[PDB]
Amino acid sequence: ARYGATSTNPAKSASARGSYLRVSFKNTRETAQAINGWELTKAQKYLEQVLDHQRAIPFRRFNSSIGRTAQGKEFGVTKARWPAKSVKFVQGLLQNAAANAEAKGLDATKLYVSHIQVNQAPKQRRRTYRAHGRINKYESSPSHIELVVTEKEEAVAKAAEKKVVRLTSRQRGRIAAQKRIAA
Amino acid sequence: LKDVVTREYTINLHKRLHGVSFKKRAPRAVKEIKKFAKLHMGTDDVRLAPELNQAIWKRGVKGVEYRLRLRISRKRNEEEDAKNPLFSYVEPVLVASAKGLQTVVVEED
Amino acid sequence: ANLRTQKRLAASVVGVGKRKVWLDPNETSEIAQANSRNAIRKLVKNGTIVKKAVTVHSKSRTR
Amino acid sequence: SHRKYEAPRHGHLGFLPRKRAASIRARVKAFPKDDRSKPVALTSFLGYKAGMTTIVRDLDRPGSKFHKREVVEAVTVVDTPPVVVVGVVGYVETPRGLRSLTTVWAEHLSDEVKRRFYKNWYKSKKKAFTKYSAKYAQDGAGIERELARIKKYASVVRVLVHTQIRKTPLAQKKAHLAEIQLNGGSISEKVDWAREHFEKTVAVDSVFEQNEMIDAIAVTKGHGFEGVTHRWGTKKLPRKTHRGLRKVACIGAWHPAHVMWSVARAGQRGYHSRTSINHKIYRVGKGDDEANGATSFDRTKKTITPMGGFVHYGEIKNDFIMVKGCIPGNRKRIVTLRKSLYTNTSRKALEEVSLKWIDTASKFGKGRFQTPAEKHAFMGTLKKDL
RNA sequence: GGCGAGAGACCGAUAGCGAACAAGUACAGUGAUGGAAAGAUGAAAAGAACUUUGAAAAGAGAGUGAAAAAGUACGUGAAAUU
RNA sequence: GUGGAGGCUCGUAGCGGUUCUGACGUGCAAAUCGAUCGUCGAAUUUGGGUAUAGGGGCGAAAGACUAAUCGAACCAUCUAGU
RNA sequence: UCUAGUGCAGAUCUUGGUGGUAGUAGCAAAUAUUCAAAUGAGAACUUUGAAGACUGAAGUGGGGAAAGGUUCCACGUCAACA
RNA sequence: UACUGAUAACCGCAGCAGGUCUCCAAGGUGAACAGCCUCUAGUUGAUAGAAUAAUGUAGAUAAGGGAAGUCGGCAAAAUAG
Ligand SMILES: [Mg+2]
Ligand SMILES: [Mg+2]
Ligand SMILES: [Mg+2]
Ligand SMILES: [Mg+2]
Ligand SMILES: [Mg+2]
Ligand SMILES: [Mg+2]
Ligand SMILES: [Mg+2]
Ligand SMILES: [Mg+2]
Ligand SMILES: [Mg+2]
Ligand SMILES: [Mg+2]
Ligand SMILES: [Mg+2]
Ligand SMILES: [Mg+2]
Ligand SMILES: [Mg+2]
Ligand SMILES: [Mg+2]
Ligand SMILES: [Mg+2]
Ligand SMILES: [Mg+2]
Ligand SMILES: [Mg+2]
Ligand SMILES: [Mg+2]
Ligand SMILES: [Mg+2]
Ligand SMILES: [Mg+2]
Ligand SMILES: [Mg+2]
Ligand SMILES: [Mg+2]
Ligand SMILES: [Mg+2]
Ligand SMILES: [Mg+2]
Ligand SMILES: [Mg+2]
Ligand SMILES: [Mg+2]
Ligand SMILES: [Mg+2]
Ligand SMILES: [Mg+2]
Ligand SMILES: [Mg+2]
Ligand SMILES: [Mg+2]
Ligand SMILES: [Mg+2]
Ligand SMILES: [Mg+2]
Ligand SMILES: [Mg+2]
Ligand SMILES: [Mg+2]
Ligand SMILES: [Mg+2]
Ligand SMILES: [Mg+2]
Ligand SMILES: [Mg+2]
Ligand SMILES: [Mg+2]
Ligand SMILES: [Mg+2]
Ligand SMILES: [Mg+2]
Ligand SMILES: [Mg+2]
Repeated sequence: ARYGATSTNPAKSASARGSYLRVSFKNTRETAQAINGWELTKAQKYLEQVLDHQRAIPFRRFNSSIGRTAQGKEFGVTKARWPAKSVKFVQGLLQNAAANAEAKGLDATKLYVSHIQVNQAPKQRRRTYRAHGRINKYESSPSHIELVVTEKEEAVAKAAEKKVVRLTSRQRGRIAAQKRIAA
Repeated sequence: LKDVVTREYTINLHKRLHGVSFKKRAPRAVKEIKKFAKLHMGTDDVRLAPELNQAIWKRGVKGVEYRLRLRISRKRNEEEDAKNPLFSYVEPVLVASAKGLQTVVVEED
Repeated sequence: ANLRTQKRLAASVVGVGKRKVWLDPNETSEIAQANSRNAIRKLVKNGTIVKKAVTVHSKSRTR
Repeated sequence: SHRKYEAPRHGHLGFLPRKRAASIRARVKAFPKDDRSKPVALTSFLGYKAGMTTIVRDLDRPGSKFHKREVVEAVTVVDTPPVVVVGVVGYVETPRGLRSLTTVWAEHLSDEVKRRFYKNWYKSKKKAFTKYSAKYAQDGAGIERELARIKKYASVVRVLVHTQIRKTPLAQKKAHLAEIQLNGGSISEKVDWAREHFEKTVAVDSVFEQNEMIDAIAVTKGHGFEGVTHRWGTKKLPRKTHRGLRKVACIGAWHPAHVMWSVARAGQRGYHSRTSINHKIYRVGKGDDEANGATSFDRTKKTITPMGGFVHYGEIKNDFIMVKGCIPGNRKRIVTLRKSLYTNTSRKALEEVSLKWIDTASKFGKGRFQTPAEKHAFMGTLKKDL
């Protein structure tokens, strides 16, 4: 409950969330942004292809000193990877949201990922043993994922504000003179 | 799609394992046989007979035969159908030498 | 399934090591119900567990 | 302080940046100066390097100790199937360089050359020059006025030619296409020569002749990322060097507080475009001919090809150029042969070369024999024979 | 100091005794000794029956409550950081 | 010829720790790994028990060792020492 | 009006928390794993079978002393640890 | 009075290549509980897959010369029963 910021109709929307999931925050963020705004079946097909290494997930932000591949050309980048675990969590949540939409009674074919956000969860901390008798941290950086799918509506509306206009007497007289000499 | 066929092939492993690490020869022979079957039959589901595994490992890791005669049988799948409805079963063929032989279809007898 | 303790009991019963004990793979349900040395003995009698053939070390070239 | 002992720079700085060439076909960055008196001819040619072999010849060098004596020399063979002329384009001079104004093409382009305009030919409507070819069939309208434009302008003229790759043993199927300058006279005659040779073939015998000096322009063999030692020829540090000896020890002084461009650094070795000059032609051989490997002294009917074929290339069923020595590139690589730019008399570029013998023994091993008949005579009947 | 009482222009959970809590506790050290952290759902558990997706955790609904922008990671819920 | 002495000798187990000034050097390790080496029947190695306690011990002697602490240990107090 | 434990940017300040570094260094000693089936939501790692290998009796075997203290055995079982 | 007795049950902050007392001890080669192979017994554990650039660590080979290298024959080779 109390999802992130949305601009959508909750009646034409369905939601899913997964908290305290032991999966890399940095990889899940990229995996989510790879399907933000996407049609749902297209996204599911894409993620299956990512698992089968036929397509890739573009890494935009958490990408330092990672490798390159040809499967980034699809997105205008060179740095792309195939985060299996994040993909599987994300498509589980997509399954959940699609089932919730079917229960709400939605079209099931006009659905698109209108919202998907990943934020950090509390660290799960273990120890690393280093040289010279030292102890460092070894933390998992888990993820909360929330996503909202929405039905696509046609063009929204028109008929903007009244657009009141204030004229000086000089401008009114100019308009009157032009309307007099012309038609 | 169609074609539940069975065939007998000869695989040259000497050229496929050329230059390979000795403790990875036979393991790579397994994978190259799977790739051979996926090439010839179009099946990513490739099940090997343990008799073929024994034939591969009969001389240890770094003693794999230069040539191996295989019976690859494409079959219709079962098992609560997976992504692919076909799988290739690779068995060995008992023959004196696998040299001189060319590919032959096998009859459903 | 899990037949570690069955193989252990069978070794102790047959008087050999686990490297000899042979459990048939087609009677796993019959072997997993075996929780006792007496049942292991029954299964050794009926052929579900057999000791093994000892591995030979011939002294022929030596001779 | 000053270097204890003097030594020269390791490497040549005018061959930088030692980077990969932009293409696999090296481009001619200079053509011979034009004399507008001689007939119209190509200044260059396209071929594929097959391999190297061994030559014997009687040397004519008066003053040497080997005058009128037999020497053994290494040659490289370039398979030169006839090129096909498809197109010309005129270049006019400007204060910013030579600029092309028009490119006229032939009516019928072959598949092997229109494969050069596709990256995926197996899935295409092939739709290439399908409107330019309909630009013909009205007598000469959109073509003759372009040619007249090239005549009215275009101080420089170049013909577009492509290779007949299907005549080679290579499995590439995609022809190499290149601009080659014409160095006759009368740009009108240049372009008329081109128009007459459209869709038609030009052989290497019409371009090169024996005892002629030429330049070979090719991309050289690639060797990937290489360390400073083999890339630049620097000294190996001694054995008891921590953290590696196959390095440069000092890569600069404290000031300038930077690594200088002139310091040897690891990187790409090979696949640079190189121009190698003054390689004498020792034979221009035809493919409508057996005894290509025969001479006035051998007189045994044998082709230029060794027993078993040129390693990694194949046969020389087409024409060929046997040129002295070693040229850049490896086997199967496209080579651009170019006429010399200066007149080299030199008492060595004028030596008339008369071959005595050509090695046609196998290059796949220590070849004992030059011909299967020789093999059969030496060895006798075998269990295979009857 | 012990037992029993009454007070304060004292401190208010990084304060005040080390200790507002199963504190001289857990834990460390051969040992003498050393020595923490840690309070607050709500008036009341009324602590989420039931449906559905999912292997399950959970989710989406529904429902309780004045309020789940109070769900035993629970008053308010800052900043860094995301 | 016999015999089989030795703080003899080659060389294992073992005890030690030369050289590579090798590996490692945010290590497997707050001293290790590998190879090369000294020695290997005795002034040998080693378990357990026992004695010696801080201006004191113990020292085939390096100011070495005395629980990762030694040209005077560790703990608390004097002590919020100056 | 009285009163003071009254105002923080620093003190290699104290305690707690959080970043960039960075999905980076790295998870490479000890010869070596492979095939099938079963189980299961899910198997490079669980079990069985088959094969290939090692320790090679101054053993990766079978037992013990010190030390540990239930780690033994079974059943169930995977949120954390491995 | 179970059990481990150690590349996971002890001590080293830990499931650390370290340390930690002892008994039994097969066949062959061979002087030999040396090294190498094997039987009994026990393991098959150590994150994996794909490639094979540089630089490394460990192992090696090199024509002709033969210490000219370096503070120094360091290292390696040669010798070897
Ligand atoms: Mg960078
Ligand atoms: Mg890196
Ligand atoms: Mg560590
Ligand atoms: Mg430690
Ligand atoms: Mg190789
Ligand atoms: Mg000078
Ligand atoms: Mg100097
Ligand atoms: Mg060179
Ligand atoms: Mg050094
Ligand atoms: Mg050769
Ligand atoms: Mg409220
Ligand atoms: Mg509240
Ligand atoms: Mg709260
Ligand atoms: Mg903030
Ligand atoms: Mg020793
Ligand atoms: Mg050492
Ligand atoms: Mg060192
Ligand atoms: Mg290092
Ligand atoms: Mg004693
Ligand atoms: Mg002194
Ligand atoms: Mg000490
Ligand atoms: Mg003070
Ligand atoms: Mg104050
Ligand atoms: Mg502050
Ligand atoms: Mg200040
Ligand atoms: Mg600070
Ligand atoms: Mg990495
Ligand atoms: Mg490492
Ligand atoms: Mg147990
Ligand atoms: Mg007892
Ligand atoms: Mg007992
Ligand atoms: Mg015991
Ligand atoms: Mg023991
Ligand atoms: Mg033991
Ligand atoms: Mg311990
Ligand atoms: Mg301790
Ligand atoms: Mg003997
Ligand atoms: Mg003994
Ligand atoms: Mg021995
Ligand atoms: Mg490891
Ligand atoms: Mg010198």
